[PDB]
Amino acid sequence: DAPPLTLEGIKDRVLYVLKLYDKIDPEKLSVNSHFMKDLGLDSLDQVEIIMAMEDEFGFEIPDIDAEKLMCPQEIVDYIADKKDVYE
Amino acid sequence: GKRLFIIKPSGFYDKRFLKLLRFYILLTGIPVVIGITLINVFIGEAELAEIPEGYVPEHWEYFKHPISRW
Amino acid sequence: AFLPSAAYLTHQQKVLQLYKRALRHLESRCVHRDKYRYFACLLRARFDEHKNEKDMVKATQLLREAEKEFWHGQHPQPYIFPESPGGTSYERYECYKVPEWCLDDWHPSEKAMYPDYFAKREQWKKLRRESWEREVKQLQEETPVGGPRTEALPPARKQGDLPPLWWHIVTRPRERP
Amino acid sequence: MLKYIIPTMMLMPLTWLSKNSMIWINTTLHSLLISLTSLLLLNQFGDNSLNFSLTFFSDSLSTPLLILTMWLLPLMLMASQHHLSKENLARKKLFISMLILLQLFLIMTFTATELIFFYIMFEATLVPTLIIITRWGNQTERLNAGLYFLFYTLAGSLPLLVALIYIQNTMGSLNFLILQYWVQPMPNSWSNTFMWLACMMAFMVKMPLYGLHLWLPKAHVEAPIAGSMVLAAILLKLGGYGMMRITLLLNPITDFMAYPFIMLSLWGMIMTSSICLRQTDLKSLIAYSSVSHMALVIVAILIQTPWSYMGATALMIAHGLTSSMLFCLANSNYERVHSRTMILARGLQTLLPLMAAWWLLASLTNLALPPSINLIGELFVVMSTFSWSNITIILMGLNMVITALYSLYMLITTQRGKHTHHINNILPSFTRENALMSLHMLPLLLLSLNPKIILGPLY
Amino acid sequence: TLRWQEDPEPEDENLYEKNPDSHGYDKDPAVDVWNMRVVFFFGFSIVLVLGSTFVAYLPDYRMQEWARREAERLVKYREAHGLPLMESNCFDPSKIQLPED
Amino acid sequence: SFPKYEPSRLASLPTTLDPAEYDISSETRKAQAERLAIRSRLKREYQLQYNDPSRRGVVEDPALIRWTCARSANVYPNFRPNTKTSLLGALFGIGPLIFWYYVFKTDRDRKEKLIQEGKLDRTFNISY
Ligand SMILES: CCCCCCCCCCCCCCCCCC(=O)OC[C@H](COP(=O)([O-])OCC[N+](C)(C)C)OC(=O)CCCCCCCCCCCCCCCCC
Ligand SMILES: CCCCCCCCCCCCCCCCCC(=O)OC[C@H](COP(=O)([O-])OCC[N+](C)(C)C)OC(=O)CCCCCCCCCCCCCCCCC
Repeated sequence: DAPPLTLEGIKDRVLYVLKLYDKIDPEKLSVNSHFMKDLGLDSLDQVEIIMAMEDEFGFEIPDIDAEKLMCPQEIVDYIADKKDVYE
Repeated sequence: GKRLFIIKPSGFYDKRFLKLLRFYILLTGIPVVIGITLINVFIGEAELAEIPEGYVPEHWEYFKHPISRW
Repeated sequence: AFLPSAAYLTHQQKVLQLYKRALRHLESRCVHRDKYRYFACLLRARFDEHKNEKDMVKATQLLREAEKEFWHGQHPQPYIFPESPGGTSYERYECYKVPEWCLDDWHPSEKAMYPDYFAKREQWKKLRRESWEREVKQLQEETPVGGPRTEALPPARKQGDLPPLWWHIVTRPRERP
Repeated sequence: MLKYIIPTMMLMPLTWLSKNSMIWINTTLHSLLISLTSLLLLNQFGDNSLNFSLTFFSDSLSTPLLILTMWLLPLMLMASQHHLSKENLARKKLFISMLILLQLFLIMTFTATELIFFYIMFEATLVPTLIIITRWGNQTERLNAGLYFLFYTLAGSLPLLVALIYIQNTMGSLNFLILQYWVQPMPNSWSNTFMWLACMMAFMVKMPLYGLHLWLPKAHVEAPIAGSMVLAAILLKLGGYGMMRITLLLNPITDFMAYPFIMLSLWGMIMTSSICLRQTDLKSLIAYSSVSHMALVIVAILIQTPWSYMGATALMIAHGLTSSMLFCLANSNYERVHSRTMILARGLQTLLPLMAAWWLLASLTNLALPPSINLIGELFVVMSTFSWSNITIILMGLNMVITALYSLYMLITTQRGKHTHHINNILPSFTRENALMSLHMLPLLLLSLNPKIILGPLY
Repeated sequence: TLRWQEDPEPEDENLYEKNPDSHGYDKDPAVDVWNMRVVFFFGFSIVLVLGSTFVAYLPDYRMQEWARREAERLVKYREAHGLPLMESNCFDPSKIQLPED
Repeated sequence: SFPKYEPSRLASLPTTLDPAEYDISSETRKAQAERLAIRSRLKREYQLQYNDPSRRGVVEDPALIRWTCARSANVYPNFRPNTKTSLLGALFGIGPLIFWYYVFKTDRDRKEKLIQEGKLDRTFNISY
C-alpha cells in the first residue's frame, strides 16, 4: 500500500493531466509556462485545472494556496512540500 | 531500502521502572509461592475431629491451614 | 474572512470560491462522470454568461443571489477528501507526530544506536543556534514602526544566512511518521 | 494501641538526628516498617471487638482507616520530597515532623474509646494541616484557605463539644462500650432537635455537606501535594467515623431530622458533578469530585441500614485511595508545566505513555468500574437508597452518568488530542513518580480479591 | 522608579542533565539509587507481598466459616427431629411478661 | 423564491449569506486592516518567543491567565445583589430542594402507611 512519490513522477503526472486538457496545445506547454500570460487562460480555467490536479492526486489544495499556483513548477513544488518527498 | 528514523519519546526510563517493579515483586513472590507449595504438599492441612473428653484446645487449634494456625 | 497575509477577500476571490464550491457540490449530486461533465459545462456556461459585467452593484447582487441559489441546492453531505478537514482520516496521524525536541531527553544507551543521525542532529542544532541572532537582527530592522501589518515573513537578503523563523517549519514532522 | 503510637513518636528523633541527605530514606524506611506492622489489627471477631485497654479499642470500622493512614504516610513522604528539594534543612525536618505528628493524632483518633478523647484528637488534627497549608502552599490565597478551613471546622465543632459534655453529665459516661448498653431513646422535642444539630453539624462540616463545602476547593487547592493527599484521603473520613459512632445516641429522632440533609446531599452531588463538568482547574475538579463522593457517604450514613453502612465504609476507603492517586497525578503535571490549568498541557499520551496508563486506571476507578471496591461501595449505597425510596434510583443514575462524563473529560482533555506546541520541558517520568502511582494502584486492585476486610463492623 | 531588591525566579533544575540515570529521588547518585532500592524493597517486596500473604491466610476473619459449620450442625439437628428450622420469636414467650392492657 | 435561512442560537447564519460580508466601504476596510495588524503583532510576539533556541519551558499566554482569573477570581467582586441575582438564586437554590423534599416525603409517607396495614408485599424482603 501507498507507493512513494518523486519529483519526476509528480512532474510527469501533472504534465500528463495538463496535456489532456483541450484548451492547451500540448506542443507549447512546459514546466514553467504561465497560465494567464503564456497560455491565455482565464481564472476559471485555473480553478478547473487546480480541481483536476486535486482529483488526480487525491488530496485537496486549499483556495488560499490555490490562487497562487500559476505554473506547473509551482504545482509540483506544492505537492512535493505537502507530501514530503525526497526524504 | 529507504529506512527513516522514527522520532519517539525516551522509552528507557519507563522500561527500567517496569523491570525494577517486576524484579522486586518477584524477589519475594517466588520464594513465598515455593514456600506455600511446600507447606501445602508436605505439612498439609488439618483434619476436623471432635474434642476429646476433658481436653481443652489452644486458641490456635481451631483453624485448618498451618499458616493461619501459625 | 480569516487570512494570514490579507485583511479581506476580493470580489474575484469570492466568485472563484463560489465556483469551486458549486462544482464540487454538483459533482456530489451527479456521481457519474459523464453526467457531471455535462452539468459542469452547463454551470460553466452560466458563470461565463455574466463574466463581462462592469456594474459593481449589479455584480454584487448577482454574487449574493448566486450564494442564495447555492445554499438552496447544496448536498446534505458532500464529498470530502479523506485528509481534508471533516474527512474520515483527517488528523488521524496526530498521535504519531512526536516533536523533535524529545530526542534531547534520550538516554545515552539508546543514543548509541544511531551515532551518525545524532551527529547530524548536533550539527543542525549548531547551525540553528548560530543563525538565530542574525535572523532576529534581520527581522528587527525590517518591521515598520507600529508593528507588522501582515503575517508574511521576509526571506534572507544576503548570502550565508537562513530565512528568519525557519526552525519549526523546516523540522515539522512528516505526514506519515 | 501503644505498639503503634510509640514507633510513631520515635520517628521524630529519627528525622531530627539523621544526616542532611538521609532524612527521606530513614523516614520512608521506618514508616514503611510500621505500615507493615499495622496489619496485626486484623484480629477481629464476629461478636466482640478488639478491646485493648480502657482508653483504646479498634473494631472492624476503625481498622481499615488505621491501615490506610499508616500506609498513606510513606506515600506523602515520597511525594513531597521533590518540591522541598531546595528548602532549608530545618524547615525540611519541620515538614516531616508535622506529617509524623498528624499521623500520630490520626491513629489516636480512630481508636479512642471515650468520645471526648476522640473529640480532642479530632480537633488536634487541625493545627498540623493548617500549618502545612499556610506555610508550604505555593499561592497567595493559602492564608485565606487556611482561615476558611479553620473557622468552618471550629464553628461546626464547638456545639459538638457542648453537646458531648451534656451527654457525659446526663448519661454518666462517654465510653463507647458503655453507651452501647446504656443507650436510651431520644424523644421528639426542640431540645433534642438542637441536640441532634449540635452532635451532627461538626461531622457534616468536616465531610462536607453541600452548602458547607466552601472551604474544600480552597484547602484542597492551595495546599502542597502531601497536604492535599492527607486532606482528601483521611481527613474527610473523620466526619464519617464521627457520624457512625454518634448516631447510636440519636435514635429515633434521626428518622425525621435526617430529611433536609438527605435532600441537600442527594441534590448536592448533582450540583457538584455538574460543577466538575465545567472546571478550568484540575485540582479544583478533583476536590469537587471528592465533595460528590462524600455526599454519597453522607446519604448512606443518614439512612442507617446495614447495606448502607457497608457501602459507606467501603466507599470511604476506595475514595481515599483514588483521590490520593488523582492528586498525585495532577501534582506531577504541575511539576512538569508549572500551571494548574487543564487546557494548557494537552496530548501527553504521545510524550508520557505509562503515566497515561496510570491516568486511565485512576479515571476508571473514579467512575466505579467493577469489580473495584469503588463500585462495591457505590452499589451497596445505591441498593440501600433504593430500599429507602424508589426515585433515589433516578438521582443515582443521573449522578453516575455525570461522574463518567467528567472523569472521561478529565482523561480526554489532559492525555488525548494534539500536544501543545510551545511546551518543550516535558521530561520523562521518574522512577519515583511511577513508584508512587503503583503504590497507590496495586493495593486498590488487590483489595478486590478480598473485599471483606473493608466492609465495616457489620459485615 | 525601581522596586525593592529581590532575586529573580531561579531556573528549574533538570535532574536528568547531570545524571542521566536518575530515579528522581536525590541529586547525589548514591543517595538516589539507595532511596530507590529502599522504596522498591520495603514497599513491594516486604509490605505488598507479605501483606497479601498475611491477609490471604487470616485465621477465620469474623467467624464466618465457624458460623457456616454451626449452621450446618443446627440444620441437621433440627431436620432430623422434625423441628422447624427457625421460629418467629428470638426469645421464649414464656419468659416474657407483656404489659397489661 | 428560495426559503430564507433563519438563524437560531444553535445554528448560526453562514458567512456567505450575511449581508454585511459584501460591504466595501472604507470604514470596514480600515477596521479589517486594524484587526489584521493586531493579529500579526501578536503572532510576531508568539513566534519570537517560540523559535528561540535557548528557551526550554512554557511560552506563557496572558490571555489564558486572564480567562482563568475571570472565570474564577472575579465573580464575587463583580457581584451585586439585585432582583435578578436574588430571583435566580432562590429559583435554582431552594426550588429543587423543596421539590425533591416534597416528592420523597410523599413517597415515604405512602410506603410507611401501606406497610403498617400489611398491604405491601414484603414476602422475601430480608435485605435492607
Ligand atoms: C459551620 C456553621 C454552622 C454550625 C452549626 C452548629 C449547630 C447549630 C445548632 C447549635 C445549637 C447550640 C448548641 C446546642 C447544644 C444542645 C445540648 C442540649 O443539651 O440541648 C438541650 C438543651 C435543653 O436544655 P437543658 O437540657 O438545660 O434542660 C433540660 C431539658 N428540658 C428542657 C426538658 C428541661 O437545649 C438548650 O439548652 C438550648 C439548645 C438551643 C440553643 C440555641 C442557641 C444557639 C443557636 C445556634 C447557633 C449555631 C452557631 C452560630 C454561629 C456560627 C458561626 C458564626
Ligand atoms: C485493608 C484496609 C486498608 C486499605 C489500604 C491498605 C494499604 C496497604 C496494603 C497492604 C497489603 C495489601 C492488603 C490487601 C491485600 C488484598 C489481597 C489479598 O490478600 O487477597 C487474599 C485473597 C484470598 O483469597 P481467598 O479468601 O479466596 O482464599 C481462601 C483462603 N485460603 C487461602 C486460606 C484458603 O487471595 C486471592 O484471592 C488470591 C487468589 C489467587 C491469585 C489470583 C488468581 C486470579 C488472578 C486473575 C486471573 C485472570 C482473570 C481475568 C483477567 C482478565 C484481564 C483483566
